[PDB]
Amino acid sequence: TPSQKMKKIRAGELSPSMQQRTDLPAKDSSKSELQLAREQLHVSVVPKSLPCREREFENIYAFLEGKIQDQCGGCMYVSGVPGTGKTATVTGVIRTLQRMAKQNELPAFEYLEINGMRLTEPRQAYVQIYKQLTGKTVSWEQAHALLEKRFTTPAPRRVTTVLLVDELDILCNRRQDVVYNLLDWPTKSAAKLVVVTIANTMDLPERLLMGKVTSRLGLTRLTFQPYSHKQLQEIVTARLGGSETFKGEAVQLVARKVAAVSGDARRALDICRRATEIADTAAVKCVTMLHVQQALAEMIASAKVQAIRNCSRMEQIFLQAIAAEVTRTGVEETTFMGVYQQVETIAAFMGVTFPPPGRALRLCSKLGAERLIISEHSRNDLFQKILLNVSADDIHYALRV
Amino acid sequence: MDPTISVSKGCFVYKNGATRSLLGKEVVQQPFYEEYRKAWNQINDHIAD
Amino acid sequence: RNKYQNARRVLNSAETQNLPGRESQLQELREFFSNHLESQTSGSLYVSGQPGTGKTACLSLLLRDPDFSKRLQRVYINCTSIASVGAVYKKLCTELQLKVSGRTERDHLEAIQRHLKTAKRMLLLVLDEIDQLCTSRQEVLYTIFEWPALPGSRILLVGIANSLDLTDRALMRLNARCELKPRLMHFPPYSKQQIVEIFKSRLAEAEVLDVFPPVTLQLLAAKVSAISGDVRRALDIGRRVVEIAEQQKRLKPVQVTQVAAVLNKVYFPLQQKLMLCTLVLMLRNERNKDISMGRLHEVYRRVCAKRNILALDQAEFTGTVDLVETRGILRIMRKKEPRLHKVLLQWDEEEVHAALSDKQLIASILSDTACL
Amino acid sequence: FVPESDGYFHSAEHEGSINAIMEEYRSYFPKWMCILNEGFNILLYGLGSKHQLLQSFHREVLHKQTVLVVNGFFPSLTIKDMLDSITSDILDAGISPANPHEAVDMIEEEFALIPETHLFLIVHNLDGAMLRNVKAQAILSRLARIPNIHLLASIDHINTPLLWDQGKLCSFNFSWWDCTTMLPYTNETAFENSALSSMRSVFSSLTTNSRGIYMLIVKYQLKNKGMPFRDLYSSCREAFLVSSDLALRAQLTEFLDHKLVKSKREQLTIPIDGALLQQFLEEQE
DNA sequence: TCCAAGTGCGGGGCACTCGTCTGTGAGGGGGCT
DNA sequence: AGCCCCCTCACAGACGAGTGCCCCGCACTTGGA
Ligand SMILES: Nc1ncnc2c1ncn2[C@@H]1O[C@H](COP(=O)(O)OP(=O)(O)OP(=O)(O)O)[C@@H](O)[C@H]1O
Ligand SMILES: Nc1ncnc2c1ncn2[C@@H]1O[C@H](COP(=O)(O)OP(=O)(O)OP(=O)(O)O)[C@@H](O)[C@H]1O
Ligand SMILES: [Mg+2]
Ligand SMILES: [Mg+2]
Repeated sequence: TPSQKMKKIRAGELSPSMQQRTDLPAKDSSKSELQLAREQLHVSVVPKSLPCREREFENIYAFLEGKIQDQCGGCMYVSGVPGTGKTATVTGVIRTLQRMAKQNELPAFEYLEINGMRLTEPRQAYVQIYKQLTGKTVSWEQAHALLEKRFTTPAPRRVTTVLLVDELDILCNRRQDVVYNLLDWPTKSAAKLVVVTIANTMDLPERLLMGKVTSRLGLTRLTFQPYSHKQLQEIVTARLGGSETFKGEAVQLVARKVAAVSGDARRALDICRRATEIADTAAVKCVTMLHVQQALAEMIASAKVQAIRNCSRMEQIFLQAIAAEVTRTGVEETTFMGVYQQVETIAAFMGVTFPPPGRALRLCSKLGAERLIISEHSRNDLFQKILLNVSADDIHYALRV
Repeated sequence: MDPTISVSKGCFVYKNGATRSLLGKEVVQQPFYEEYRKAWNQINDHIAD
Repeated sequence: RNKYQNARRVLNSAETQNLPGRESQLQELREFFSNHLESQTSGSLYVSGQPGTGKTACLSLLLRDPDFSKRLQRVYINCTSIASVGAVYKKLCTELQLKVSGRTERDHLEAIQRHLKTAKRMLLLVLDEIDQLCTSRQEVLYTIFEWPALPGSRILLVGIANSLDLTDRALMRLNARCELKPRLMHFPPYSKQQIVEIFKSRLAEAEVLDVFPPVTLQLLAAKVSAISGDVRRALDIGRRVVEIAEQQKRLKPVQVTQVAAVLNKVYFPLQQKLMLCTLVLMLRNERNKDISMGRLHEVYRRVCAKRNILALDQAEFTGTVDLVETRGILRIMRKKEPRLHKVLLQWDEEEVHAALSDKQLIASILSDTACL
Repeated sequence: FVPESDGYFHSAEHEGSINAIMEEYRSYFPKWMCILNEGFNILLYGLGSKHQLLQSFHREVLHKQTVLVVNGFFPSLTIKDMLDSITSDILDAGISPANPHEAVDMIEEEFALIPETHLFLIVHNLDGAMLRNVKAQAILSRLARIPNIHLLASIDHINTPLLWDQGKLCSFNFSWWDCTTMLPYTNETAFENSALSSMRSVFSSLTTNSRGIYMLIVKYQLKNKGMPFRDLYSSCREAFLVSSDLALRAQLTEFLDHKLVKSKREQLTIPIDGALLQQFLEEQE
């Protein structure tokens, strides 16, 4: 029935369960060593200690241990490009502090976590924090009133509550009241809140936050620099372990090619899994240089020349005429009329006759759906605008060679 | 300037028993009002017809 | 435990009792409240100042005095905690324990207007961050700032804000009546000696005077009061110096070098280097500053073809430019199609030359002008 | 009064007489009641401010009947406010619908059921700030057509009947009276519909780095008699005034918001002359 | 055992808002018979 | 000797994303029946 199900879901009294498999999952003994290297190279498996992220670990651990042992509250801002060990280091610090608070080495605390990119509006942050405090789902105004009753009023013995805020830039709106309320509660004396906000841009407090919000946010920042060529090899060689499945030059080429594009760790840990999946189909047990080069070609893909090679004849004539019209009239944004005139000239040259514009609009729509050109709606025929989305040298490389 | 004119409201309600002739007994019993009403009713019915 | 953690705990950037810098502004506020309690008339007040100068500290030190607590009924309302701009009246009833029929804001407004005429005590209303109450036509702010002109009322209200000219831009109609203009008060930014006195109060309150000699405090105040002037950043840097010196040294007092390092601290992949090189080349060798993503990609492809470097596709080039955008070097103006996004360099070329640190490469790209 | 076309093509005792004028206008009120009883409306078109005359007519005559005073000179009133007031505050029937003509149909349907409940409404400045569209005049003409609603109104502008067609002029059953007082427009002009000192006052509130940046802009403006962003950026980085680009951009954003710098794409011109800027520059020596 | 209407709250229609963009009417500047 | 013809520049209009606000449906629901 709807009524008791909603009243038991909103109160947090039934377990949100998920269905179970009929067949029991496979064994570790039934997995080969290449399969073991494929499961140990997953992005989901975080290690118990992160290689090449030690200085930031000691920085956040010293900050959070000071803020917990002082019982005062505060704010931190860490930032960096995606894939550089931010959330993993922060939850490793928090797991270390929880294990230290289990052994009576540290005063105990609560750990709340929210993510801005799983909230529908920022005010639902108030619904989620309270859901990690009691367990009951309420509206956002009642949850905000109860959080303001909890934090601003003194009530010993109050325990410290560390609030982690992932993806801060989604909680920023036109009014900026949610981020102001989150960064304002540590500034009170009765609330022992230690908030650590994680973001991608280094200049988030100056670009879009107001003056009082970047004044409350503080100046104890932290920056996670991207991975270099040497650390991104150490990550993969610590993931694989002592197995001889990956050669040294394979991991070196993977780290050198990934660390020159972005510095992401997820890119290397997915390229190595794709190389393992390639070497599984070659009936081998080792990952040589060839499988790594094939996986590098497949993952970092560039298929806007094969798409021009695999078009029809009239679409290649159409692309040649758009390139020739761009060459003739200088400016890149062309009209369909001059494109069709150069189509007629090129088709008179090659000998093959061209369809009327009632089919040339279909060719232009087919190139626009494939995103080889950028074109408008076809309701204004013979006057629609055409941008060339592929480079003018890609057409000459795809048709001459 | 006056307490009637404000800087927030634009309309002012003075509702006295509203639910969901302006002249009293002084003018209606006078003969000129009856002859005016009779002549106007006659002329209005004639033009409507 | 020791004195470093004691200084770190006693700075703490939170609410205090003794305000050694605001000695005349508090006297002015007390004289305002005494002259409006003595003659039993109503009046507005508008305090404004830069974030971090001590507005809420003064108006929370006054709201906890016992004589004003026994003479008037005080209400503090923060204007960022409300749901919408038109709902603040409802919060007034929650702050006054009134009885309304409910479920509409007009009955809340009439209940406040009935309570203001028949009150037994003078009502002080503090509205913090009143710039959240600004809207298009501003019926709520003009309704709130009109209650001193109400007949038989006794409400006096203080609005706290950051804008110097909020009441002259968004409250223009109140200039048309000399009774209704709120009296101004601008909290000035802190000087160097006032920040030094704030540090001398906060350190000698807990007898942690030995960790800070006056030379580092003079240098810290002379930088902070010149750059921004607020005391939140001053206390944050004064706490960060101790938080760095405790980890570095481990009593040893701090020197000028540590505070200088902290103040000058607070105040690349290959394809991203190549993208920055071609952008600096296109901004040198071309007058108009409209650079799209497709034109930059077509120059970058020729630059990579001359250097025998494997160029990227457009779909990866856009992600590369979006990852250089996070550092703050660029800014992307958004259009309908991803070929048309405008890339604006927001640094100087010497800053890019200092940041790249690849001088034999970046001097070779800018001399290779044949690709443009 | 007959205007000529040629001008378009070639291009104390005063108070006693004013009180006598006001008493002679106050003698008209039972005649106005007898005119308003017979279906007409009242329109005043004089020179002086007719606020006190309509207030005196409301006080001395209609001190018992239902009255909706509408300040049309208010610069931020809406038709939705007036129609919601008639719907919910007089008739007590909830809020009016958002489309206003359906609200006028609702008001007509609820006023057809209750005879001898006469609602008066006194529109000061029928041609006010937010009553100059044709839709508001159409709604007011539909409201004044009902045999229960009576209308008094003031007219001040000279181009007012340009937006009354014959339908809106036969709906408005006007009776044009000339109540020309000589009182000044003290209430209609006080609303929002009608430098150097601010520069000194804002400049006395800035910090020292903002003083250095603004004095650099003032020095460039008085030297070259608008400066680009890169010259100001180099002149501020040479004197250690800014840390990076976003600090100077936030300072210039605060300058644009406090109205001291005019930025046009990014040239920065201070919108004053050279003499006041020269005396302002020697004021800081 | 149920229930009539307040009511609390989410959702969609709408209206403003900031930025871009382009005609353009008349004030302004250069020549005229 | 006032007049004839281009320049141009901030209003007029559009427009387009886009974002917040207010009416409206609608289950809750509850003290009562
Ligand atoms: N130094 C490292 N050692 C081992 N594994 C790592 C390291 N850095 C990253 N990883 C792996 O890469 C993934 C990166 O996740 P991470 O927590 O860094 O995401 P994130 O940076 O928070 O993402 P976003 O910035 O988009 O929120 C983790 O699952 C982890 O397994
Ligand atoms: N004169 C002073 N002496 C000691 N401490 C001060 C003084 N002035 C301000 N502070 C400290 O600065 C902190 C912040 O000041 P406050 O919150 O009053 O600024 P604010 O004007 O409210 O900021 P915002 O405008 O951003 O709301 C307070 O916690 C207070 O401890
Ligand atoms: Mg994360
Ligand atoms: Mg404050």
